Amino acid sequence: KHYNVKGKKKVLVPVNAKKTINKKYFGRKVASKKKYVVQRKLRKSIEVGKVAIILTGKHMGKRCIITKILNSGLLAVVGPYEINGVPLKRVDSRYLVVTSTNIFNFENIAKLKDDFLNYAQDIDDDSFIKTLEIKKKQKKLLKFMNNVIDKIKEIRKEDPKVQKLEGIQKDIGSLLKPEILKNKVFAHYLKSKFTLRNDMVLHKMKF
Amino acid sequence: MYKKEYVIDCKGHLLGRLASLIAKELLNGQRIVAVRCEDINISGSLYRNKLKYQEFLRLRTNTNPKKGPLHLREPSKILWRCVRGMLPHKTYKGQLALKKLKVCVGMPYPYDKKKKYVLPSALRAFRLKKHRRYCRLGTLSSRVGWNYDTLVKKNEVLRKQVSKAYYKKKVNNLNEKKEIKTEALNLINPEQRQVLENFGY
Amino acid sequence: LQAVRLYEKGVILGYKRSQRNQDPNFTLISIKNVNTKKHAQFYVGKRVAYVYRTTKHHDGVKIKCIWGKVCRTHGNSGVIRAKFKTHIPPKAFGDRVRILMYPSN
Amino acid sequence: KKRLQNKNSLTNFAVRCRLNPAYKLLRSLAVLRMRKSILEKSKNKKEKRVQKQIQKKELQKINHDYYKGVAKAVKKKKKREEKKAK
Amino acid sequence: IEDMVYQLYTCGPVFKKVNNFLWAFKLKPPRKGFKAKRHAFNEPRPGDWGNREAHINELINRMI
Amino acid sequence: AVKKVGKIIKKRTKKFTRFQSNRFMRVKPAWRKPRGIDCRVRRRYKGTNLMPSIGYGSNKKTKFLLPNNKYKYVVKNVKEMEPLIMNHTKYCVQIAHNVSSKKRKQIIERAKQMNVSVINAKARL
RNA sequence: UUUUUGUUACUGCUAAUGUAAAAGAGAAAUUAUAUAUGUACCUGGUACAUAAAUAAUCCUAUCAC
RNA sequence: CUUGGAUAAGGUGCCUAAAUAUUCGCUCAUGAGAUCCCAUAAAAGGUGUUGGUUCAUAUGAACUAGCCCUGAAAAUGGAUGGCGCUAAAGCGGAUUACCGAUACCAAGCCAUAAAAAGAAAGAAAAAAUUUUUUUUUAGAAUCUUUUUAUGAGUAGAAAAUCGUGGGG
RNA sequence: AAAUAGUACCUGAAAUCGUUAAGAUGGAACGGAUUAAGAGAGAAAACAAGUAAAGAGGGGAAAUUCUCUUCUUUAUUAAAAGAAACAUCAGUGAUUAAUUUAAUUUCAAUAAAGCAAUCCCCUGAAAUUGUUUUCACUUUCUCCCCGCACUAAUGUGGGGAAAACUGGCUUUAUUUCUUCAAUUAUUUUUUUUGCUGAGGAAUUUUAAAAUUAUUUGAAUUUUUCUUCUUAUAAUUUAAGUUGUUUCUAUACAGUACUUUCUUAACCCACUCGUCUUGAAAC
Ligand SMILES: [Mg+2]
Ligand SMILES: [Mg+2]
Ligand SMILES: [Mg+2]
Ligand SMILES: [Mg+2]
Ligand SMILES: [Mg+2]
Ligand SMILES: [Mg+2]
Ligand SMILES: [Mg+2]
Ligand SMILES: [Mg+2]
Ligand SMILES: [Mg+2]
Ligand SMILES: [Mg+2]
Ligand SMILES: [Mg+2]
Ligand SMILES: [Mg+2]
Ligand SMILES: [Mg+2]
Ligand SMILES: [Mg+2]
Ligand SMILES: [Mg+2]
Ligand SMILES: [Mg+2]
Ligand SMILES: [Mg+2]
Ligand SMILES: [Mg+2]
Ligand SMILES: [Mg+2]
Ligand SMILES: [Mg+2]
Ligand SMILES: [Mg+2]
Ligand SMILES: [Mg+2]
Repeated sequence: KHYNVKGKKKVLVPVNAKKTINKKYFGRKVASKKKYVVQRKLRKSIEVGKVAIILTGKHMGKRCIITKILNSGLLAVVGPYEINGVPLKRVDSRYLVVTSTNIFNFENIAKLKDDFLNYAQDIDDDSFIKTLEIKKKQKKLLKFMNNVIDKIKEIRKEDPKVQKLEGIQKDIGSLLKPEILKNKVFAHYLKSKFTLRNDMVLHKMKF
Repeated sequence: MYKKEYVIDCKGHLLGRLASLIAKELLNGQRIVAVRCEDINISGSLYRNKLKYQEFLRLRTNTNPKKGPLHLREPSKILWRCVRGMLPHKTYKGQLALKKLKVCVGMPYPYDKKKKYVLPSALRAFRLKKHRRYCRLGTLSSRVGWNYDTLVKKNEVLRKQVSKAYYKKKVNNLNEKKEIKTEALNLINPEQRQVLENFGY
Repeated sequence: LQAVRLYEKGVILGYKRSQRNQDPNFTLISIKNVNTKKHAQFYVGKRVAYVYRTTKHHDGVKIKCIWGKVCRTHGNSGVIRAKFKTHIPPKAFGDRVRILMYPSN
Repeated sequence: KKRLQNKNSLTNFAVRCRLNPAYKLLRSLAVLRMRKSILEKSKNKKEKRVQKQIQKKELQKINHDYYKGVAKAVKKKKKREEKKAK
Repeated sequence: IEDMVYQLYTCGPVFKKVNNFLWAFKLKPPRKGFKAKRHAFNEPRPGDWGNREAHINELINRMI
Repeated sequence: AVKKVGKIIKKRTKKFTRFQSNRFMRVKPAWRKPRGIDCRVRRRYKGTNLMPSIGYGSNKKTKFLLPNNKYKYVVKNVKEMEPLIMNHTKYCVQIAHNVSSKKRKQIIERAKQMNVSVINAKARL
């Protein structure tokens, strides 16, 4: 669906109404009365094979490769774990800086786009939320401060969503690693992280 | 103003313009050390400025001169007082700002081996037309009883000799390193040399 | 050689004021390499963090943060007006802040 | 009635057409002739020079004469006063 | 609303009624300030208080 | 300043103290309106005590609610709390100051059976 | 005058923390302003060279085990 | 009583928020000067410097008015508000940007004034599997819904409200 | 019963003084606004209905059946709320980059061909507007003579020549080599961003309007936003904010959250009452 007012063509997707409130002078009702909503329209530099820099999490400073636009606005990246230490991961596009360099512009690598795109199809948005029972299992362990840590790490390893996602991660790494290592300077560029040095001002930079 | 300390030599600067730029820096929070305060300049004839100091000398508490205006006359304490009059030195914050300034006559040890900066927005050469009259602070303060103008000059002579020897050794070192640099450029893979040449390194 | 930076440095000046009145709803910030009005506009949506230390432990740690936003410029020289969630105390008027780069564009 | 948000009558298309039942046609016609002319870069705009040759030559002599006359009158006044001052 | 726009822009037969129907307009201050409300528009100084014939549009677009 | 928790808004929390009550101990802190020429508080000089006015009033929809988000009702015996069985979601009870422990136990036990909350059910235990 | 762990029955107590400013907080000739500095030779002079939007620049930093 | 935006008067070297802004002239003071009320100065002079007018073969004159100077002496030590300022931070203009109210504009809430109405009454949602469980299911006339504009106060006047000893 | 009811004997306030503890302290002290750092208290909203197995009670109804509830454990299970981040819409602003059609003596460039030499588009000086006629108005990196190196000038002072490179005008076809400006009138868009979200319609949050996809007919502007609700369905841009994740948290008062005191900072603040034109008043 879409609507077109003054030549704009906003796109519509369904949305559910949840919150309830009080009526004026008899029983209650739901607040929201809408049935569709407008989509997000990411900015015009997010493409499939581009490299980027994580800015916020445990992997702040590290570089990665875009993999998919995930139907809920945010997007999945790998900086191939075999090369970098960054697994399949979902990030908000507002916590990334995207450079102008593309993996599939190297003639050594540009021939593998289709086998990359066939693997990326199975990447899903629901597979990233951990189920309630795993939460319950991890949170029962608070009732020695080193056995609990690996015990938590072990409950995670047995979640079938984790195993499914790990399989695809391994397949991508196996496909794409050997060709990357042939470009020495590029592999070194991927293995290092980005930092700010004095004498670069961030409103005259390009990156 | 994002540094632990700035060292200024005041040779050739005008007193008011320099004092107005030090005070705002101090208020924003920045240690400042000023050296060679005896070479500061003022923008009138020497006689005219001596008249002004004479007027400053004749005001005192009538009943008890121990109180009241204290007539400091070392060339660095004068800059200290001129800066103090551009700050709100009667609040706690403005008294903190005043304690972050250090002034010297000549150039003592810790700072003779540091890097000195200037402020072009206050230089006499850029601010004062060439047919106007000006005086030197050391001469004026010697005329009203300071008595150490000759000794600091004698010390500065030796300081400049030691600096000249240091500069000689440094220039030799830079030449000897440049030759090594130009030899090592031929031992690098062509791609690194080409990317270094493209950006002029 | 460790602990990458990923922000630009700043210094917190006083409040938004006139002579004799205060208005502590807004606060003035200076950014290190920015000294024109047109270059200050570049930063007009970024998040601002003010980090300081305490002497007792509070939630296991001795560091806490107050969060803010960059709202507009302050005229011809690269000062900016910022708004925080609580009011910044006056005992901070030369201290350090982080102009982050999170809401990236 | 309860009062609601007062909607922007100019930039909100539904209420703009609510107040003016003729705005849709006018805006559409303007968009049509806007797209036509921009599509005619390097196909049109070539003869507009021809019409420049057509009518600016027609108006040029009249304008030139008018301003020549004003300037000559101002000069005659100057000389007439300078002769009198002697 | 276009009928009263017509009747206001030209002194139509219905002007007293249309004009009297409206509340007095309440306007913002101008976005770049005045010059000096003390002095007149036609004075050789910065001033504001005269009859500015066709330059009123520019001013009241800055306080609309 | 303004304090807001949920939908309830308080426009001010500090009290209004009587002018000069910090300097003389014969002057109590309870607010009295200043009358008298040359006062500097009656004339609204800047930098002194403020006066209370009708502007600080509270929203009519949330004027007497506690942080509990209910109204308060004070009871003196078991029978006085009969009307609360019909409106047990909009009211909470508080026990009066001069009732004995034996009476308080009964009141608390009935309030529990009615599903109404008690503000101060820990006194004289 | 090395290091490890910490400063999370009762009498005032008898174990014990601070910060107006860390996130590469990098940078030592001198001199003039209708001109300067270095080298060589005479006793300031002569010859040659070098800077001249000179911090709008140099240096330093990721390659683990 | 507040949140945000943009101004007036006046200002943008530091004290102090915002120009050591741009573009033309003038001025050197061995007691310079610095804008309403406002916090004093004259007659008379200048071979200081800058423009203009009128006479006499490329010098000699005579006038005119801007800044500066002489005229200009009082009692505790002192005041362009202070520091200070001469490629002005002074005097006369011009062009832009900026800072700045309890005044202006948009939105919320309190009270006051006026207004549009009301004395006939019936099921809404969510959670759990086509049956259970929660919340509500209103009608007090000086009352109940909703809408717009407004709010300074001595002497003085009125209404509503809070508390004290006794009585039914 | 009670002696902190011991005869100056019920209760036992304030002024004033003692003891211990915690703070502050450069020629007064208190105070208003706003926050922060400490210390003391706190669960009535500031998480979990219900289910299941016991154990201890207390009621109701038809001395045995059913039924309702309050506490204690044990182990199982939802829901709801507040805050932060991101996105969508609406209202009100900042910021940058453009645009249709017209007017109003605008210009500039690339081929070729030409016209006049103190001469040209202009401007000046003489002989009420229109017209006519004379004389002046360019410098070149060229030449000649005098001074013969004289200049601030890698040139120069005085006097003479030439030329149309430069400058101006005319024919023509050109406009991505390059220009197509400026100011008004009238129209249409765009980059990055701050603040706000009142209300909850038992029958006007309806009607209408807009949108999208099938249609019933006519125009014209001749078209993937062309018009005219001349037929049904849906949607919102109409008819004042909605959604998704995370945290608080698998808590029962903890250093977190609410609150009251204490002490700093930044800005501000003369002693009340009275008579008086006028009071901080020597
Ligand atoms: Mg502006
Ligand atoms: Mg103005
Ligand atoms: Mg007046
Ligand atoms: Mg209160
Ligand atoms: Mg009075
Ligand atoms: Mg405001
Ligand atoms: Mg300032
Ligand atoms: Mg004579
Ligand atoms: Mg002043
Ligand atoms: Mg000033
Ligand atoms: Mg009143
Ligand atoms: Mg009595
Ligand atoms: Mg007893
Ligand atoms: Mg008794
Ligand atoms: Mg003493
Ligand atoms: Mg020819
Ligand atoms: Mg102060
Ligand atoms: Mg004061
Ligand atoms: Mg009177
Ligand atoms: Mg009298
Ligand atoms: Mg008085
Ligand atoms: Mg007196």
